[PDB]
Order: sequence, then C-alpha cells, then structure tokens
Amino acid sequence: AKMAFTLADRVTEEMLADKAALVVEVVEENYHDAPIVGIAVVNEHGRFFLRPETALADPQFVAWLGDETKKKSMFDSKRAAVALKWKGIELCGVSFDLLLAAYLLDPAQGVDDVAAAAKMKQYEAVRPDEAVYGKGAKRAVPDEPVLAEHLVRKAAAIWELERPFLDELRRNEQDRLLVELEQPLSSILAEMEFAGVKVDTKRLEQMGKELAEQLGTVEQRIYELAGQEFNINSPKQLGVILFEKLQLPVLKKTKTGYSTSADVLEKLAPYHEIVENILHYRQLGKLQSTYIEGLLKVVRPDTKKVHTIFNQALTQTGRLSSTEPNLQNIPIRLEEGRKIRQAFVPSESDWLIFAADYSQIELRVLAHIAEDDNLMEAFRRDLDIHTKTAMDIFQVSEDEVTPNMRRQAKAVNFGIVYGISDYGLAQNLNISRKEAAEFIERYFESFPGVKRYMENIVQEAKQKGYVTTLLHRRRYLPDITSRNFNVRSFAERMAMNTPIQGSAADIIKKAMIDLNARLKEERLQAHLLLQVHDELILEAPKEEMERLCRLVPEVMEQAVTLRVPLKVDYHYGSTWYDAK
DNA sequence: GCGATCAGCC
DNA sequence: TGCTGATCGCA
Ligand SMILES: OC[C@H]1O[C@@](CO)(O[C@H]2O[C@H](CO)[C@@H](O)[C@H](O)[C@H]2O)[C@@H](O)[C@@H]1O
Ligand SMILES: [Mg+2]
Repeated sequence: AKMAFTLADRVTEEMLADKAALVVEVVEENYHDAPIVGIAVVNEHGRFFLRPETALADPQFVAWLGDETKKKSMFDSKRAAVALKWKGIELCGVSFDLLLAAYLLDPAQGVDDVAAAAKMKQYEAVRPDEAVYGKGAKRAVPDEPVLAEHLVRKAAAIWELERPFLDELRRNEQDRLLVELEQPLSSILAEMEFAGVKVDTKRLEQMGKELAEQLGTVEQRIYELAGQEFNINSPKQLGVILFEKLQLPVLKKTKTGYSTSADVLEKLAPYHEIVENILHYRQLGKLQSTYIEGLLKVVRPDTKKVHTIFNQALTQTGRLSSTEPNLQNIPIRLEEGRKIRQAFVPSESDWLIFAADYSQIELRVLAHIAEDDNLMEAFRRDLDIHTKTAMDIFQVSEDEVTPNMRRQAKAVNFGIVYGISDYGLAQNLNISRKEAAEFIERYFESFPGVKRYMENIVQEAKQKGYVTTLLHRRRYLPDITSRNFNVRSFAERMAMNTPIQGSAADIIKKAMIDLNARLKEERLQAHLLLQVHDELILEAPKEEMERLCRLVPEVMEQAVTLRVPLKVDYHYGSTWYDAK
C-alpha cells in the first residue's frame, strides 16, 4: 500500500522540471513567520521529499521556486507563498491551486485539506491532515517517515487531480474564474497579509484604560441597582436578576432560559434603570474584550503590525473572510467604538490611509440582474435609493418622506437583498407579519422587475439545482425542494441573495486585480492593505493622494460594466478613522 | 474542548 | 444575507 518516493539529502536537477505538484507544508494554523516542516515534489521524473533546511538553502531550488516559467500545482498556495515571503523567498508560477478549484466547484463542501478535495473525485489514497497531525493540544508534527509519506501522498493527489478538476471547472464555465480571478487574487492577498497594517499600540492601550474606568463605574452602578453582585456576562445570572429579582417581563425566551439580547433589553428599559446600564456595560465590554484586548494580542511586538489572514475559500457567496484579527468587523456605527480605527495607521511616516467604498453595490447589481426599469432609472439619476423606495411604497412626493418612512424603506431594501421574508422584516421593524407583508407587496408593485427576478431565480434554482453569479461562481441549493417550510424557505432566500451578494464579491475581487495592475503600471508606491466586502483600504505616500483620488475610483467603477453605473466614494487621512 | 449566548459589520 | 469571536457553562 505504501507509496514510493525518494527521501533526498540533496536537491537534483531531476526535481526541477517545468511542471510539478509542490507541497511546502506549514502546520501552524496561522502561517505568518511560521515553520515550513517539509517539502514534497512530484513531477514526470518521480516523487521526492526534501528537508526544508536543505531545499530552502539550495540556490537551484530557490531559483526554481521563483521561476514563473516553472509551473507548480498546489493546495492553498497562499499559505506557502506567505510562509516563504517571511523567509525572504519568492514563490512564482503557481498555475493550479486545488483548494481554490474545490472551493469554486462547491463551496458547501467545506474543503480544508487535500484529502477532502480528493474525496470529491473518489480519490482516497491520502489521509486528512487532522488524522496525521492530530487536533488541539495534541496537534504535533510526526516523525520524518510519517511526515514524508503524508506530504508525498498529498503532492501525488494534487498531481493526479489537476486534470479532473480543471475539466469540471471548464464544463461549469468556471475555468477563467479560477485562472483569471481567484488564483491571481490569491497572490495579491498574500502580499496584503504579509505587508500587514501598522497599529498604534499606545493609542489602544490608552483607550483600554479609559474603558476599564467606565466599565468599573457602570459595573458598580449595576450591582447598586440590583442590590447585589453577580456575573453580568452570564445570561444565567443576569436572567435571575432581571426576570426574577426585579420581576421584569419576559418578552422572549431562549432554548436554555430567558433572553437578554440587546433588542429585548431596550424594550425593558422603561421598567428599570438597570437595563440601560446593562446595555452600556454590554457595549463597553464588547470593545474591550474583542477589540482592545483581542487586537493587542495579535499585534507583532517587533513591528507593531497585525497580519490578518484572508480566508479565500470559506464563504458560500464568494466573499472573503478575515481572522486573527478579523479586520472586517472593526466598529463604525457607534462613535465610541469607531474610535478604534484611529489605532490603524500608515506603516511609514508621511504616508496616509486611503479608503474607497462602493456605494450601494448590491442594490445596483440587483437593478442590473433584474433589469427593473424603475430601479435602474433610480441609480441612473443617482438618487437616494431609500428615499426613492419610500416615495414609491408609501406613494408620496420627496418632500413628504419623513425620517421614519425612509428608515422603514431602508429596512425593506436590506430585506430585498437578503431574500425578503415578511417574518424577518416584521421582526426587524418590530411590526406584524401581515404589515411587513403589506410593505413587501407595495415594493413589488413599484419594482415589478425585482419581483420577476425573485420568482424566476427560485424557479431556476429548483430547475438547475444551483444559482450563479456574474462571473459564474456557483452555489448548490439542494434544500430548495425540501418539504419542510423553514428549510425550504432558507434555500429560497439563498437563491435570491447569492447572485446579488456573490456578484458584488466577483466585482470587488476583479477591481482588486485591476487596481494592483494599474498601481504597478503607474509605478506608484501605494498598495492594498485590506478589503472589507464593498471597500478597499490602501496606504501610500502623501504625495500620491491626488493621483489615487482619480485612479482608485476609476479602476473600481470600471471593473465590470453593468446596466447601471457603479459609484465609489473615497476618503483619506492620517489614520483609518480619519479616512472618512 | 465545545454548546449556546451575545454582538461587531456587510 | 454572509461572517469571527467573545464569555459562559458544561463536559
Ligand atoms: O491557509 C488558510 C486556508 O487554510 C484553511 C484549511 O485548509 O484554514 C486554516 O487556516 C485558517 C487561517 O489560519 C484558520 O482560520 C482555519 O481554522 C484553519 O483550518 C482554509 O479554510 C483556508 O482557506
Ligand atoms: Mg459603502
């Protein structure tokens, strides 16, 4: 059963062919400045295992790694590329990434190792990483004999699976999606992660001290209002204090007990002064724990930078996700938490942060895909879409739109993109189902094309078994035929929402690729730092701001051509906060 | 370790 | 709608 391979003590020309499956193993989940525990190469000449200290010190091997004409097939090439960047070695020529290929074929499979991808094609001559390295506290690198065979088997699977995967991608019309979008983007993300974002730790440490003070006061007041001390962070102990000791009314329960969600507490605020304080405590504690302490734990002491990892093969819609830290959910709505962004600064003096965001890209994409005359005209006039929606559903002139009307029209617009549901809208606007239903019916009378799209996309999902995005990303929806109402309904909302959210993801990804190419052409020092779904954040010399003010929006607005214009807003300043 | 709870943004 | 991650409780 064992697989044959050469456990080489030195590198040979034989292992430097112009096409090969390459494995540069980094076991640590977070690959930044992490160890490369072994290398495996499989090509027309055979299978090889090389110790990293050997291969990575070899002039020939390193040159081969950096030679773009020498093609390599891999799994999660970004992980290897970044781990190599930290060692001052460039990886080029990656023409096929099995992780990205598997992700495009079916993001629902949750493929996270070679074994999982291989199983898609009935190939099982490779073990899952978890079985070899174990998990959690017991996750360790095995002895060389066990390690070497694993890396060789992974490289062998990659070598064998490339053709089958590329063939199915072609049939799905996703070959260009992999080769011209996801793979090139992978290299850009590697550069962004490696560059990192400079953090002002002193500023963070100072904010944390202020929060600590406020939490102290609010915490004491809470015990004062409750007549005793208890763990506020335990819904269990809070529930007894609120719904038992204070006799507050139970407006919602949870599988385990009483509900203490912010939405429920605000409705209880009028009854007791403790509720307001609990809410405030919830706010402060969130910033302190998740952002201040959480951010300070991942900043690198030597450079004062945070190096996030963009998971490119996780979301079911095509969006990127960010971890350690998640720089895609830094506070912005509330001012107190928004100030956390003052902590993100340029990596060099005399440099500034430049941020550009698409204005209502999802609604614009919807206007385009549904070809709704009213909605397309609205964006062609660059109207305030929420005010316009309010005018139509409530049948009033612009002057007649009140702040509450706009707020509700705004909530309807969000529902429409998420896959409208009279139940979900009702809960959100704190109104009845029938009323939420009335709003929805009114919306469809105003936007018949959108109604048509919603009906047709659900039908299509049932017919083909999946829905697609502008650049041909795909999402299978087997639950679309379920006889269970809740399960089937979720699938229907997914059918309505994916072409919208997914197409928006396709566009920003293409914009990143086009932008990176333009910056190089223009010889600008400016570079991408982060992406947050509908916005791109860069940093550059202060002398490049004027050129970026024209270049970035143009590149982003021209990424794709839709039936409606794409609009990009932009700002720049000394910190991320000031890039407003 | 792992669920159920909560809350941050898109 | 799509995410990450915190603290708690239990195991
Ligand atoms: O290298 C990122 C890439 O690896 C996967 C597993 O194949 O995720 C691993 O690394 C992430 C970043 O450290 C972790 O969040 C995740 O828990 C770990 O399994 C892929 O999902 C990802 O695309
Ligand atoms: Mg925006």
